[PDB]
Amino acid sequence: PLKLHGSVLSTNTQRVLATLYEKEVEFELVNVNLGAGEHKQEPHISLNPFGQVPAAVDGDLKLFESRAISQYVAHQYASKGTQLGAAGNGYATILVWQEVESHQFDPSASKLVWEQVFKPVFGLPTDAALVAETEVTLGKVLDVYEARLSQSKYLASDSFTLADLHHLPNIQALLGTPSKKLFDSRPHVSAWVASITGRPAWGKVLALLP
Amino acid sequence: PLKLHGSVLSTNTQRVLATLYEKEVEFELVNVNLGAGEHKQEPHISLNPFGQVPAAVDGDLKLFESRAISQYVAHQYASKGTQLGAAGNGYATILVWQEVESHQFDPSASKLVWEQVFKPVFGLPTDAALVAETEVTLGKVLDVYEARLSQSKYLASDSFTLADLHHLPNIQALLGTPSKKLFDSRPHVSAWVASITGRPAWGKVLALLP
Ligand SMILES: N[C@@H](CCC(=O)N[C@@H](CS)C(=O)NCC(=O)O)C(=O)O
Ligand SMILES: N[C@@H](CCC(=O)N[C@@H](CS)C(=O)NCC(=O)O)C(=O)O
Ligand SMILES: [Mg+2]
Ligand SMILES: [Mg+2]
Repeated sequence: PLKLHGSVLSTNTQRVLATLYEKEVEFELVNVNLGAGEHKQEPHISLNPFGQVPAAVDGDLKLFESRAISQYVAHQYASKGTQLGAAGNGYATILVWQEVESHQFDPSASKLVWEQVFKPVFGLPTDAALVAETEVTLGKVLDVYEARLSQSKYLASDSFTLADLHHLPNIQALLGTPSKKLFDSRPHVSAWVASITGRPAWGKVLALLP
Repeated sequence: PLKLHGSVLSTNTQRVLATLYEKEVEFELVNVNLGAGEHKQEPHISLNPFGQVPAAVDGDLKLFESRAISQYVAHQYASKGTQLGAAGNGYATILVWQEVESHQFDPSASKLVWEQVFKPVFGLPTDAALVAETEVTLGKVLDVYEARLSQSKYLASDSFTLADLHHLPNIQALLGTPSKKLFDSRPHVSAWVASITGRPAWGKVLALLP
């Protein structure tokens, strides 16, 4: 089986878990104790040299960066499970919205999740000033999404693709925060969020969040 | 021909130009006047709804995000020009180092380029403190690169790939700044920078910069 080295409470690990479940790929989770700094020790730093989770080993291949592992699973196991790709030249528009997720959505979203979800469990107060200004940026991104999702059922096409999937971990995390209002207030975004978070493969990830 | 809507002074536009020249794809530049704010006007905001450059139109396909356009060009025109992919499972490691470029390198490299190259052009001041701090961050990234490039001639394989190519615009821009020392002091990184910036396709990009 594919071996996924990370943590169930890591959003970036969650991203890969989602793909693995969509693609029905056999795998085992190898736990990395983040509090203990294992992600900064050996062997984990031999699998991800930046000292981050997740990494993965599949046969003779070792991989890191969640979106790379995700895309690798979706290609390598394409014939199994959910079809996360598109026909013909549709792949190009999946690339576009994958890169929107990486470069437009994620910087703001991740920061919001750090400030509101992770920092509190470590006893650190949320930087509300940073949250406010970061929500401005994210609202502007989601206004673009609201327009897109008025024309297309999902971001890259009228079907669920990896472009949508890569959004799941931070969108889920934000639903548990006052940033949920950014999603609720945009009616196509809201329904799209309901659609992606309601998927069975994502429910399997959520099962793993105590 | 492919229409590339952007500016040669834009690093993200340069990233696409590099792939277009490597792949020997006929294209025409459609200049977008950033100083006049055309990237925030129609029709450009119908091509890139985030009001950024570049965007591209290839026949009936419209695309934005430089790395999406770039990877589209490399796949769609794979048989032409330089081979930017790898055989077998090698694609997976290309994805890894593409994502490293997007998530590990680009944030601090882009910030250094903004502070030292773009602000001076404008009427904004170079924040020396933030430059120092951000050089610490980039230096640590490039320490990982040095280790990688000690084992592999290029980042994803022993051959030039899109993972390398996507670094060109910000690396070139930093060579014209004192951040050049971060590359000069790391010998495998230095030779790799020499190897990629010395390519004919990159020279064709630089030829467009007055
Ligand atoms: N861009 C990477 C980021 C991975 C990442 O930041 N993971 C977090 C856990 S969610 C981590 O390991 N943080 C520890 C650190 O940065 O030192 C990916 O997508 O895999
Ligand atoms: N992630 C995007 C970034 C594009 C980008 O930021 N372009 C700059 C010029 S290099 C821009 O258009 N700036 C105007 C703005 O952000 O308002 C890409 O790779 O294409
Ligand atoms: Mg509607
Ligand atoms: Mg050596």
